[PDB]
Amino acid sequence: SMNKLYIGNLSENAAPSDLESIFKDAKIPVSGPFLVKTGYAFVDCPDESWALKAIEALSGKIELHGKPIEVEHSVPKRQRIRKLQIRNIPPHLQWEVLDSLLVQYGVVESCEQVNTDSETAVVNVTYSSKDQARQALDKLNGFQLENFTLKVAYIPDE
Amino acid sequence: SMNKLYIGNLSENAAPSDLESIFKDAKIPVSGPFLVKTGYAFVDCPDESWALKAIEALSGKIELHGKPIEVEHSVPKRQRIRKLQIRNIPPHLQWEVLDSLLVQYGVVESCEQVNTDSETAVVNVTYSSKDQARQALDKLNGFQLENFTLKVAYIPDEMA
Repeated sequence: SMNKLYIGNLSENAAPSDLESIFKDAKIPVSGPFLVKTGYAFVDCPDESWALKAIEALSGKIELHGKPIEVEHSVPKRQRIRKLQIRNIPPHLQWEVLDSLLVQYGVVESCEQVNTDSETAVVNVTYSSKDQARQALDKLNGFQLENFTLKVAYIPDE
Repeated sequence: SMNKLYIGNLSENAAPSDLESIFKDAKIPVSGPFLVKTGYAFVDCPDESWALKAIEALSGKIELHGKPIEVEHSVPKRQRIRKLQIRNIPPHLQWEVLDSLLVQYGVVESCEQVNTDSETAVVNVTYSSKDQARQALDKLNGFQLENFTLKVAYIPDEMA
């Protein structure tokens, strides 16, 4: 389920062909069509490694019609519960440091490093409850750590 | 013709009587005998609409000897060219939404709605060329739209 992308911050005249070229430029394969709504869209990638590569390569970095696009894991609202992904973690950050930040918002039920060839690290975090993950997302998303800006977003909970 | 069925994922024990009772229970007539090969079978329905009903009622929904059977239009490989059937379209989908998906893969020479007793829609699509249909099938089969999983398979392109 970690294969599906949400594309946000699209202008009203964004077309599938715009998104096709953006993914082609970044050399990201998609396994289905771009479904475009009004201001946002969905596309699937062949696996979670490609979809993470899309997120890392595109979200906040590529502009379409003057607007930086958002590319995020697609998560239905009912599946935004305890699980988060953290991106842009400084390359050699001691896990002791990350833990000291995570536990300020709850008990970390689960934490797993996600393999990636980018300079920076990625980890999935399951907090013990919905309220903990929500506070952690509010406090860690955008948090500046050693001139890196943490990117924190929901991933599908069950 | 589009009343010929391919039945796949059969056990090696499957007999015609197994398939007779399956179609009988699902209230689907056949116009000839079941021809059981090795892990798959062929059979004809009286017309296209019974063949479609077989696909929607039976495919992936009925198990025989522990495996779910698969039911699809029988299309020889040489007849898999420009034409696709799309099933399980969400009932109220704006046709412009479906079209915006279809055109990502080529030029749609024609699109026809198929009658169905299902609440979901079914269309037969003809792309300009074989590579466009093959791309559309690979990218649209299993594609999830408004909580429905599109089902896309070939239909005979006998003329091309």
